[PDB]
Amino acid sequence: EVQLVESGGDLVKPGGSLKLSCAASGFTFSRCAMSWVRQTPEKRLEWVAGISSGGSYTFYPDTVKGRFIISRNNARNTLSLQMSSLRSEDTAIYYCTRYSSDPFYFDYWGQGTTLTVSSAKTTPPSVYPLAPGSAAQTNSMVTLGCLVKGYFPEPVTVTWNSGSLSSGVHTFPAVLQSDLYTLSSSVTVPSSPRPSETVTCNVAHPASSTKVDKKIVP
Amino acid sequence: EVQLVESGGDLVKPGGSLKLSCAASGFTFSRCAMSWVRQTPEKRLEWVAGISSGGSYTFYPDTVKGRFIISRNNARNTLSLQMSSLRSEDTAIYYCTRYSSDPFYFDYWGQGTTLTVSSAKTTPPSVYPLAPGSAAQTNSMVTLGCLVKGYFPEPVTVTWNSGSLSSGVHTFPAVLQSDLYTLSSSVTVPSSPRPSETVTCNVAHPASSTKVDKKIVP
Amino acid sequence: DVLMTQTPLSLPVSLGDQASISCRSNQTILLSDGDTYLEWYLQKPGQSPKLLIYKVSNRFSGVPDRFSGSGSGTDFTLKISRVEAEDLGVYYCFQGSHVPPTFGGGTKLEIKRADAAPTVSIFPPSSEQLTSGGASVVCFLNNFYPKDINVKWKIDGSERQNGVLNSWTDQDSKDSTYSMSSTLTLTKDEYERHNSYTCEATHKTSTSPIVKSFNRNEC
Amino acid sequence: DVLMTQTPLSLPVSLGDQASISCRSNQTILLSDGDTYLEWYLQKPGQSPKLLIYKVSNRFSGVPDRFSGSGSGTDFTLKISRVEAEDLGVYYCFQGSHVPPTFGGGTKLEIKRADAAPTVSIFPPSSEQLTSGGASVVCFLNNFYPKDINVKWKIDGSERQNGVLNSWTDQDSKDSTYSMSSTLTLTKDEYERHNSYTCEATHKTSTSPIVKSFNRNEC
Ligand SMILES: *[C@@H]1O[C@H](CO)[C@@H](O)[C@H](O)[C@H]1NC(C)=O
Repeated sequence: EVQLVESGGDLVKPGGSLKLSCAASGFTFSRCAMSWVRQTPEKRLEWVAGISSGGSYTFYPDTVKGRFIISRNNARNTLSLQMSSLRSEDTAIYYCTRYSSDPFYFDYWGQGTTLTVSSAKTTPPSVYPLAPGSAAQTNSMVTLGCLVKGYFPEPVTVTWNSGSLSSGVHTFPAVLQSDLYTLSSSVTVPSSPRPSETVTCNVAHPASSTKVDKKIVP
Repeated sequence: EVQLVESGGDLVKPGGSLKLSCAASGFTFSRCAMSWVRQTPEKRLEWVAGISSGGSYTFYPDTVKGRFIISRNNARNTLSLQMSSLRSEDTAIYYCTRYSSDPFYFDYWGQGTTLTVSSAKTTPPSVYPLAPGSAAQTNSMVTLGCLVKGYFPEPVTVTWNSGSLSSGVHTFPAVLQSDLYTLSSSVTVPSSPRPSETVTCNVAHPASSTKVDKKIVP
Repeated sequence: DVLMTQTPLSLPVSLGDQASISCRSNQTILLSDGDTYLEWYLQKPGQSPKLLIYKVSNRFSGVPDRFSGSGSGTDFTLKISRVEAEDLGVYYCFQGSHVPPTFGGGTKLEIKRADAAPTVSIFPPSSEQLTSGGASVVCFLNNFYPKDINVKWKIDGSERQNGVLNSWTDQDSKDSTYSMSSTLTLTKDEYERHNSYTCEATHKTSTSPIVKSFNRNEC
Repeated sequence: DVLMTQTPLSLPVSLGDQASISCRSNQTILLSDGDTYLEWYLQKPGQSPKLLIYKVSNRFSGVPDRFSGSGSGTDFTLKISRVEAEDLGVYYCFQGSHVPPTFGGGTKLEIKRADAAPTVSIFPPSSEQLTSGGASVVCFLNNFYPKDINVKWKIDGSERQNGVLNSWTDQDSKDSTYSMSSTLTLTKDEYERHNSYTCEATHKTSTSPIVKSFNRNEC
C-alpha cells in the first residue's frame, strides 16, 4: 500500500504564511523523490515543487520560487511545503506526489489538502428544510431537500438521516454569491415513508464546528 | 457572381467585444474597396467603416470612431469588424457591402448579421397553441395559430407541419415586452382537416438549442 | 454629416400610376467635378438593399426603364413610371460626395388596393399557458386593406384595457393586404376574475365593428 | 514552459466504442537522452489522479490493455479501445522531459447513455427562511441525459425572472445522468407580492416544456 496523506491546508488571509505537510508510508522514502502539485478552481493541475531524494537539489516554477520552500524530513518520513506571501492564486488543493525511480514523472498522489487564501470571514451555514409543496400529486415517490445557504469557507458535509439514507441523494456543487457559498441536496424517499417515517439533513460545517440537523416536516 | 456573406453577430452584454467577418467571392477582391453599414430597428441606415482595396487606409464616422476597426485580407478573402466597448446603440443588422470603382457609393450588399447588445439572458420560447374557440364558426376555412412568448434574442422559426403547410400562414413581427420577444403565427386550413388531420407548429429558437412542436388540438 | 430629408414617407400608388420620391439635402451634393454621387436604393421586404440608380441618374444593371433619377445640386427625384407589384419596398437616397456618407429616411411604396375587410379570429388562453400562471387572449385581424384598423379589447362590459401587444405584417406581396395581431396578457388570477373577452375591430370597410368574442367557461 | 494543448474538451463515447484523446506539445517532448516522458493520468471523479501510461507506450501496473498511448516528439494520442462504464473521468497528458513539467488542460470522457428526461420537483421557501426575510424557491431537475437543459423561472407567469443560481453535478458514476438545481432568490416582500411561481424545463427528451408550479397561498 503506498499512502501519501497530506495535512495543513486551512483558510489564510492574503499575505499569510502556512506550512503544509505530507507523511508517507509503504515505500522506501529516501529511494524516492517527491513533489507538491496543486489543482486549482477550473481543475488545471500546476506542479509546484520537486525535491531530490537526498534533499540536495530542489526545484521550483517561477510562480512560487522564493516564496515556497519544500523540505523532506526523511528521518521521520515527513515531506513539507513551507509557503509565504500567499496571494489568492494559491487557492487550490495540494497533492503530495512521489516520482518514480526515473525522477521526471509522478506515479502516486496523496489525498490532497485544500488551501483557501482570502480576506473573507468564515461564516457558519443556515440550513433550510425543503419540504414538498409543488404542483402534481403523490404516488410511488417523494423528494425532499435541504438548502444550506450562506457559508464560508468550503467544505460542508451533507448526509441524510445520519448515513442510513443513501438511495436517491444528489448534493449539488456549491455556487458562490457575495463572498458566501450556497448548496443543496435533494433526496428520494418512497411515498409511504416521509410522512410517517422521518427524513433529516445533518449539515456539518467543519470550519466553525457548526453541526445542524434539520428534520423535514410538512 | 458577387457573393458576400457575413457571420458572428451574437448577443453581447453592453460593454463587450465582438468581431463580425464577411467572406467575399465571385469577383476580384483587391480592386474593390469595402464598407460595413447598419440597419437599426427603426430601419434607419448608417455607414460604419470604409477600407480601400489594399487595406491601405480605413475611414470611420465619429460615433464608432475609436471603438471599431475594419480589417481585410486580400488573400483569404475576408473583410471584418472588430467591435469593442459595445453600446446598446450598436444593436442592428450589420451588412458588408462592396464599394464601386469610384469608391464613393455601394453596389452590392451582403446578407447581414444581427448584433444585439443587451444585459438580458438567452431564454428559450414558451409556445402555446392558439386553438380555435372564438365566436364558434366552422365555415369552410378555420384559422389556427400558436404563440411564441418569452424568448431572447431574435430570431425564432415557425413553420407548420414541418413546412408541408405553407398555405396561408401569417407570421407577425416579434415585439419586446419585459425585455423579451413575442411572436405568433396563424394558419388557415379547410375546416374538413381542422381536427381530422393534425396541424402542428414547430418552433426553433437557435440561440438556446430549442425545438418545440405543439399539436394544435381543440 | 449632411442630412438628407425624404418626402414622402408612405406612398400609395395604384398599379399603373407613376410615383415620384424626392430627396432634398441640407448641403450641396453638386460637385464641380462630376455632378453628384447621389444613388437610389431599394429594399424589398425581407431582402438586403439593391442599387437602382447611381450618380443622380444612371440605372444599374437589370434596373428597368421605369426608374429614372432626376435633380441636381441639392434636390433629387426618383420617378417610377408604370408601377408594378414587385416595386413594393422602401427606397433610400444616399449621399456619397462627402464624409460621412448619408442615407435618407426611406419612402415606403405601398400598392393601393381594392379595400378589404379583416377576417377576425379570437382565441382564449391555453391550459398550458394558464398552468404557468399567465393568460394571453389573442385576436388575429387577418388580411385587410388599408393599414388603418383599430382594436379595442373589452373585458366584462365596456371595460377596455391597458397591456396589449399589436404587430402588423408589412404589405403582403402579391395579394397586397396587411394583417395585424393583438394579444392581451393578464395574470391567471385576473383572467379568472372575469368572463367576457371581446376583440372589437373598427376598419374603414365598416361603421359597424367586427366583434369577435367568447365567454369564459367551457361547459 | 511547454504549452500542451489537449483536445477534445469532452469526448462523448458510448460503452463499447473506442475513444481517442489527443495532446500536443508546442515544443518537443523527445529528449535526446534516449526518449520522451509523456504521460497520461486519469482522474475518476472525487479521487486523486492515477498514472495510466508513462513514456508514452507503457501502462503502469494495474492499467489494462485497452488503454494504449502513442505518438513521439510532438503529437501524442491515447486510445481507450472499448469503453467500460467505469472509465469516466478527466484525462490529463503530462510531460516530464522539460523543466518545469507541465500538464494538459484535460479531456472529460462522457459515457453516452440513452436519453433520459428530468424528473422535476419545486419547493416553496421554508417559513424559517421566510421569517428571517428571504425567500429561495428551489427547483430540482433530476436524473437526465443529455446534460443540456434550459430552465426559466416564471413569477405570475409574466415574470420570467432573473436573480437565480444553477448547479449541475458531474455525470453520475452509477448511471451516466446529471442533475441540476436552480434556486430563485427573492426577498420576503417581493415574494409575497406575487401568487404563482414556476419552474419551466426545456430539454431534448420532450418536445413540450416540462412545467412545475405552486400557487403561494392555495388552500
Ligand atoms: C510555448 O508556449 C509558451 C506559452 O505560450 C511560450 O512561453 C513558449 O515560447 C511557446 N513556444 C515554445 C517553443 O516553447
